[PDB]
Amino acid sequence: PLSRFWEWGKNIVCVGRNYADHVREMRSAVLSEPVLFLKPSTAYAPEGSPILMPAYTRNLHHELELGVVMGKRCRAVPEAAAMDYVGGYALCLDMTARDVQDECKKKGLPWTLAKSFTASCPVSAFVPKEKIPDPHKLKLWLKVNGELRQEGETSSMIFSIPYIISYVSKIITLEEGDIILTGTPKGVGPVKENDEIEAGIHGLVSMTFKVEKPEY
Amino acid sequence: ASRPLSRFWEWGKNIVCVGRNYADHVREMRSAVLSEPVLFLKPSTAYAPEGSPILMPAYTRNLHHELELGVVMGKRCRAVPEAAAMDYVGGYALCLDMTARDVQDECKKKGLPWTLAKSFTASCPVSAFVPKEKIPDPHKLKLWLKVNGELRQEGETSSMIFSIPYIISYVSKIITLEEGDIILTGTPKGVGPVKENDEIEAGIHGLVSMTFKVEKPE
Ligand SMILES: O=C([O-])C(=O)[O-]
Ligand SMILES: O=C([O-])C(=O)[O-]
Ligand SMILES: [Cl-]
Ligand SMILES: [Mg+2]
Ligand SMILES: [Mg+2]
Ligand SMILES: [Mg+2]
Repeated sequence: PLSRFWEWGKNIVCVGRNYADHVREMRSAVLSEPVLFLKPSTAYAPEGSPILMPAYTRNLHHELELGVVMGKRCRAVPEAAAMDYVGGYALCLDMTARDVQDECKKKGLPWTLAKSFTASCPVSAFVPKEKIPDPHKLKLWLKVNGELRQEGETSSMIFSIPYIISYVSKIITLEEGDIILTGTPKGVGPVKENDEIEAGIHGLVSMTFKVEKPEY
Repeated sequence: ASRPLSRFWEWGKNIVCVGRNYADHVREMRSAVLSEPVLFLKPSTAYAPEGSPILMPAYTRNLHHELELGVVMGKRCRAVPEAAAMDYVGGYALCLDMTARDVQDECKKKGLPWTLAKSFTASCPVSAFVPKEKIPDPHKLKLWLKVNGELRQEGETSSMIFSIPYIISYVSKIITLEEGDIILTGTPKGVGPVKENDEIEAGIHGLVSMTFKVEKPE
């Protein structure tokens, strides 16, 4: 079932630079097409699993994002058909080792250690598509230890969800249960061991995660 | 329930790739080896088993072949020591890390992800599964690759800068590996372009071979 998509889904695709105010806080520039990177299936941390800090970062950031879960195999589809391939949604955190990412960008290296480590994708319960007639009218929020740190409106996305789906599908075929993370609004920032993150989509879902270090 | 490793590309979730693992490839790229292997990812839909085409992306004019040994995981592998790492291997496959090299040069220059260069649909042509029992030492293999009958790449897995047990241990500490995940262990020298309708043949001497046609989609 899609209600447990993180258990069997193979691929995670992430969009970068999709909120103008996040682009500004990063001091980057918006390109003509969305930036894409990948996370492995073992990046998923469903509720009840910890956010795990990698030992090689001293600057682990939260990033609040809407995930789009695919309901059917999606290969090179037009924008106008792209929503037909969506099964539903989930709220994700694109946990990011920001210090590692800065080095990767500077040296022209892959973004893997910065973005694609174990438990780098905390994920909410699945929200069926029927509950979200317009994914560009959602409000996202995130708290650390009870204090609000990120909020965003999906109406602020530079690239629309039907564009993202179509764009990704032409580069990488998407299977049933693959997710696309659609980028973070402004307000990214560090977390430390034992922080409690609470996050949600207003009116639809919330989730709580503890930041931990590996006990192995 | 469980599915056979003989068809790992059909159900396996993740592809992890090592960069800069053969000194003579590093030289031809004019790069440098770091203290640790470079890692990048491919999606499950990068897999092109025999009988499927290599698909050229529309956005490249310089699609390169890269000949690599793949290590297929047989058991869930989380943060394991080097000395235990081979216990987690199920077997092997020969892969091509198809690379849009023009796109990769731009990505490096702009500090962007290597995704469009490395991680597109059909970017991982893959041989038949070779069970671990047939390869007691994966660092004593000879790899070869032909384009239209002409030899273009050959390599010896003894030349790997980082060993397979090191790579598995290193990767497992960063990214937990599931049963049926593959690790591509890097290319020897001789990478080069292919064009539409080229025939690629490749093999591990004495163990496996495979043939792929280069096509454009639909
Ligand atoms: O680059 C990113 O990850 C983003 O914009 O969310
Ligand atoms: O960087 C690479 O792809 C390699 O060395 O195989
Ligand atoms: Cl990358
Ligand atoms: Mg995957
Ligand atoms: Mg992000
Ligand atoms: Mg390679």
